[PDB]
Amino acid sequence: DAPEKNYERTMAILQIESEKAELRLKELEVRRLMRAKGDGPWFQYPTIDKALIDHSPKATPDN
Amino acid sequence: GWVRPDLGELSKVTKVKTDRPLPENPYHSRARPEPNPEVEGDLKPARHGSRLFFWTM
Ligand SMILES: CCCCCCCCCCCCCCCCCC(=O)OC[C@H](COP(=O)([O-])OC[C@H](O)COP(=O)([O-])OC[C@H](COC(=O)CCCCCCCCCCCCCCCCC)OC(=O)CCCCCCCCCCCCCCCCC)OC(=O)CCCCCCCCCCCCCCCCC
Repeated sequence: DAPEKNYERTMAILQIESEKAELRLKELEVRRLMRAKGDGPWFQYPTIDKALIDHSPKATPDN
Repeated sequence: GWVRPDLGELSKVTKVKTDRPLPENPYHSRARPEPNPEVEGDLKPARHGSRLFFWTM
């Protein structure tokens, strides 16, 4: 290989691997924040569906 | 002059004209929590793949 080719190929490798490393660090920080706060699309543990509630008039009024 | 109701009449659901207002919050409920943001946007591929340690795809 030419030194130019190896040099610029090394630069492409370094850019790809540095971008992957920054995305892994951001992924760790995102997972930490979403587990702590629960406001993201991850760590959404189920609650009861409110569509199961009967909203009809019952046999007694006070409900 | 009173007529006794037939079989089935006293079990009817009738309509009532009232002057009192409809209760806007009869359960005395407070404000519901704001929902989480939904997903939106076009789904692009993962940047440089899985990024699992050395896999490039
Ligand atoms: C226009 C339409 C048509 C277009 C057609 C174009 C194609 C034309 C040619 C057709 C053939 C194409 C073949 C696929 C492309 C080349 C893939 C490749 O070599 O990846 C390099 C891959 C990464 O190298 P690279 O330089 O970064 O990328 C070059 C390319 O860009 C690689 O491209 P990439 O970056 O996209 O690669 C993606 C990713 C790149 O890889 C990664 O991201 C890294 C992780 C790789 C896995 C590491 C696993 C480590 C632990 C297990 C070790 C296994 C034990 C060793 C084997 C024991 C003996 C069987 O690969 C994977 O994730 C796949 C996993 C590895 C399988 C590779 C394909 C094998 C197909 C044939 C299998 C035959 C048996 C092979 C041996 C079994 C083990 C593989 O090399 C290695 O990891 C080293 C191992 C070599 C892989 C096998 C070589 C394939 C050809 C073997 C033929 C001879 C077989 C002899 C008989 C059977 C064995 C006894």
